[PDB]
Amino acid sequence: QIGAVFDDEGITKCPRVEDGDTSIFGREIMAELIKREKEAWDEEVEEE
Amino acid sequence: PGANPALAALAGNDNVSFRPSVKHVISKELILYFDKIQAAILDDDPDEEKMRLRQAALESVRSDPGLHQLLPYFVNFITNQVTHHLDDLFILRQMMELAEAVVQNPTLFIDPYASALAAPVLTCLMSRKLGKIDSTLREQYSLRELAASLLSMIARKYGASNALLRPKLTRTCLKHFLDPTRPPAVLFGAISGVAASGGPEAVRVLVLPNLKTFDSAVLQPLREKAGPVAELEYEMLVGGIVKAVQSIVGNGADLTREGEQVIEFLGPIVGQRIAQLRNHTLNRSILEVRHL
Amino acid sequence: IDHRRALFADLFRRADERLNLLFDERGEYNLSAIESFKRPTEDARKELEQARIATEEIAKRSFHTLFYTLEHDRTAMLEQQQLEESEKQLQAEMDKAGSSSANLGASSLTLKHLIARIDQKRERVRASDAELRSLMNEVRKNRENIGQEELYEALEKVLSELKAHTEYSTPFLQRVSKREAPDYYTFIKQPMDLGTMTKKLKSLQYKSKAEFVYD
Amino acid sequence: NLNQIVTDYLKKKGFTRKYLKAFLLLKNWIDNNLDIYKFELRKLLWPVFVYSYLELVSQGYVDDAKHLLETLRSHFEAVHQDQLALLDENHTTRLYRENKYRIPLNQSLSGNLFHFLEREADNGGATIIYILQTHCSVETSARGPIEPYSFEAIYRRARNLDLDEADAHGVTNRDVLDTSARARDVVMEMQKVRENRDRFVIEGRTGGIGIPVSACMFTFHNTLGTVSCMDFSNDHKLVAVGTMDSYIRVWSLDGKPLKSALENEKNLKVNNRKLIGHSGPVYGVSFSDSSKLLLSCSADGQIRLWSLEIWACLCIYKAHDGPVFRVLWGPHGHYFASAGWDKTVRVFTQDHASAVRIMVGHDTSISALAWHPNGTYVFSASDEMDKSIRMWSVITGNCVRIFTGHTHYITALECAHNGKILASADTGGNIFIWDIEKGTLIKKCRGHGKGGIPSLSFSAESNVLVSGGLDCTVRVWDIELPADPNQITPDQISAFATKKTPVLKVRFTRMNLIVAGGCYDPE
Amino acid sequence: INGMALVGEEAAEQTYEDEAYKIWKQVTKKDRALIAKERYQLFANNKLNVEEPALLRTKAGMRRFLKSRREAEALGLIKTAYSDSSVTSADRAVPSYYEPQTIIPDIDPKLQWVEDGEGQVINQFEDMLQLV
Repeated sequence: QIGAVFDDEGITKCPRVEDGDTSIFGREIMAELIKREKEAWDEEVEEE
Repeated sequence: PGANPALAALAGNDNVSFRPSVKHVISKELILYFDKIQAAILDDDPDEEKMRLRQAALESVRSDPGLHQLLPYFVNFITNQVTHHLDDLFILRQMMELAEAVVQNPTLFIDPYASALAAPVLTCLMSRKLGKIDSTLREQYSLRELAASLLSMIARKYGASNALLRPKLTRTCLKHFLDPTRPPAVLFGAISGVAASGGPEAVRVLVLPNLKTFDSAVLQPLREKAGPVAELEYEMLVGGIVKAVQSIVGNGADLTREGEQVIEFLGPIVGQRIAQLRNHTLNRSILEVRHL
Repeated sequence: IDHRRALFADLFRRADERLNLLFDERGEYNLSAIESFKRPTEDARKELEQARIATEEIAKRSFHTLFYTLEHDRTAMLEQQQLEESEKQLQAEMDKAGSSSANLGASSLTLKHLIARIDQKRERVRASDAELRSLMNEVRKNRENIGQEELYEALEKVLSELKAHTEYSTPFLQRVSKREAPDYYTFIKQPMDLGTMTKKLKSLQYKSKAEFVYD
Repeated sequence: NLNQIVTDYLKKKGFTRKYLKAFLLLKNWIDNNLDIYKFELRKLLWPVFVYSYLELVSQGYVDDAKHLLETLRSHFEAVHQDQLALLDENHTTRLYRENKYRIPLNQSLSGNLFHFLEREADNGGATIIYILQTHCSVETSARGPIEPYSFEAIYRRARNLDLDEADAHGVTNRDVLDTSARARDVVMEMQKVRENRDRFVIEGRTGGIGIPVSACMFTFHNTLGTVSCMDFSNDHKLVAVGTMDSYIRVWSLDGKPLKSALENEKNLKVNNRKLIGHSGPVYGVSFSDSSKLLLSCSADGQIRLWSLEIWACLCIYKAHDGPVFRVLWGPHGHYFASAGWDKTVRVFTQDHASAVRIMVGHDTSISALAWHPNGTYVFSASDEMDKSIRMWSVITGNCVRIFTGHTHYITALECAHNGKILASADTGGNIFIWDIEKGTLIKKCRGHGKGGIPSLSFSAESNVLVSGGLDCTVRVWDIELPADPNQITPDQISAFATKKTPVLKVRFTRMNLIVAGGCYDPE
Repeated sequence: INGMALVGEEAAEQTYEDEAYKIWKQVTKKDRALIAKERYQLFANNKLNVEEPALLRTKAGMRRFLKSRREAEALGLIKTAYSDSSVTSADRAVPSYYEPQTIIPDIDPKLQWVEDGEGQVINQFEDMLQLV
């Protein structure tokens, strides 16, 4: 019952370089994270 | 930035963690008023001026139009005073007066506090040990009857918003009454409470059937006690039962016949008193449950 | 007075049966009733279990039926304070010697992150929350010798049951201090009471049932 | 600059630089106490009545004395038949005048009675105080309350004691305490009570938060969006709603059957009725100052007066030219006002078929109304280009104040009970608080959503305001924030949300409780 | 020693008693002691201490009260509309009167909002209904 939640294969593996573009820092996602981080910085400055 | 942090706590939200203190929610003037009222109320000096400061404090708490924020504190104060000072008649009397003054304020919503108010009143009414020679008995019985009247008013007022208040009060009083092991004072208080809470129908349908057994069970053993204190307690029990029976309503020898039938039904003492009352409608009301 | 007691109990039972129908939903008389009246190592555990369920069942049911006087709250407050004081007094001595919405309890901290993840993916899991708490409770840890473990668990449980009788266990809770009874060790060469048994709990001085029966 | 224009205009204009009421009040107070006190309290009824009757007879108002005698005769007809027949001069009156009545009472009861009488000095307690001082004398005692089965009576009967001076002096306690079964210093006591009472007043407010209030909600189902107006009676016993189908419906708020004075409808069993007769959508309804009368207006240009005793119309008022949008009774219920499409405000009295006053000055249709608590001023508001509020005098019919500042359609108007503050709301979610005497805005409240705020209400002491909006919320505001101890404005005490029910009405009761109403729409 | 004397007095007074009463005391003692201690702390020296936690209403207490009310309803003692099926379109061991800040007043059963399976509001006034 409980174990079904953790079924995703990535919970225990370490991605390998040989596989290819397995980096967890893909630009497609880093673009949004940077924008959100910039947003938080501006909010802090306004508060500060 | 200008919003008070205590508004979230006032809203009752679960996610809130900060717990405001008393100093954050109540204004300073209200705190001073509460302290002054409590100090004036609990003065035991028999000097007329202190009594009158007490009366003025009671009137103020009764008629002030801005005490909406002190209801929980008043209720808790009454409960604490009744709880921790069961060996002081004066404090119990003052607490009863304060409770009477609180429920008579027309600018307060007392619906959800009815049971909390009723519990200390019940404790004062039906507790074996009150205070700690004839003056002591006078004070104790006066306190018991005053508590009975206050309970009657509370049950009549807040019995609809509280669904199970009346049945529970009646059940407690009746259960405490149907126990010979209790001393006369407890039985007196219990019968008064049954009459005050259940109503005329509850009396007629729950006490009258068993008065015949109760007489020979309790009254006669006490009747043989010649002690003046025992005589007074016997008289008080009989008077309370007679008043409870008379609460139902408040020609030749037909009245004598009805009185003799009542004596057969109710018992020697209570029956003789009811017959001596020389009332026909009352006797009809009592005898209407003879088959039961 | 036993016959009188039984007679009055039966009388009260009859009167209560009669009263049960006297009040309607709005706290008002039901005229129909008025007119009707006007008419002319497991079996013992199971035995302990069923007993406790029956007692508590009526105990909770009494909440909706009766009121109770406030003439015993002061003693309860004082009694608990004395027990709390005794507990702390016994503390500072042995310690130095030994040197999601549902109210799951303190264990939830050990699975707070897991409890957060399970709900988000509540579609994969198929148990019920009540069962899952039961599953979590069952699997949650209880804390050379065979029978030592459960015997000690039983021994401490019976000790706690003895503590449950707080109405009577107060006088003997703590050992007889020399200050209280300086002649105790001169008269009684074997000081042994509830305090003594508690002191022995973390020192492994229990072998068989008959040992404690002698105690 | 407006100041320059006003100064120039002003300079160019040569501007240089009786006893029955008291008895009824006492009786009503008496039956309110505990049943223990009532036995001793009833002893005050007869002396007060007889002395009042004799005073009225002596003063020459024989008509008033006769009215009092006939009115109260039923109350005492079962005790004092002979005395009442005599009252229909003999030595009895002389004896009554010479000897002042003696009434025993307890000290605590005396204190409570004196406090109660002082609390209502100007309402009618002064008459009783004077009567008791002059024609009566109270022998206060420290004994317990006297009852047929109280401690004092039981003790006296059992121990075979003797009567006292108070008990010595046609009902007499001797018949009860006998085997056959002090004075007072009023006036001084009054000033003395006043001095003691004046010490327990609250004269400040620092720190703390706002007041907590409860709320009860009434929801209407299966309306299908045809309800236009709502109103509760002054005592919260009836609810009336007007519809777009031209009829009105009244309900009992507790489900009890409604009653009709018509004999043919004797003891009929229905808890809701209908008032029919309008030929257009009904936009306003108003309960009169129990309520026996009702007013309504519709898009057909008529105002109808209904009777809540026979449930039928009585009169029609035909003064308007076009739709009528709002109608309101006066603060005491003889005058009423109306305003609609033709940009005019009219004041009526129920005795006349034509408007007694006509109020010109608005440039667009009227969308709100309100009365002043003293019953001599009216407030109105217009929409569109001319978004202003005006205050009219009923004596002259002229405008005396104008309030400007609103930028949206004005939906509700309300005047405080003290008579010095005015509140108004618009469809932008704003609530304005105005100073009437200075004609200046005090502050603005924010937090409501867009759509409209149909209703407003003021607390009993005028320190708290409650509003209901079409965004399904009920909000509470603090008029004056507490003094500091050193999207939403910080004076909003609370805010509640309904389950898809726009609120059309809020009302403050005597306590810190309100009642709301609305229509439930699943979509 | 007075405490021991009082304990002995209660022990002697226990000759007249009832077992269910003892069970009730055993069940409710801990919560009663906690509440009594809090109340005593609040009004120390008969003065309103300005540091103790304020008395406020919370949603969890009212949820506990609702659970108790549903338990009472299961006994067939009252009728309530608090069940989730009505509209479709610590665990203190003390009686409710010990916590005044968790009680909700009652509505008349005939005026309660109860829905059928379809989603319509049932009318409770069957006496005054008529057939077309």
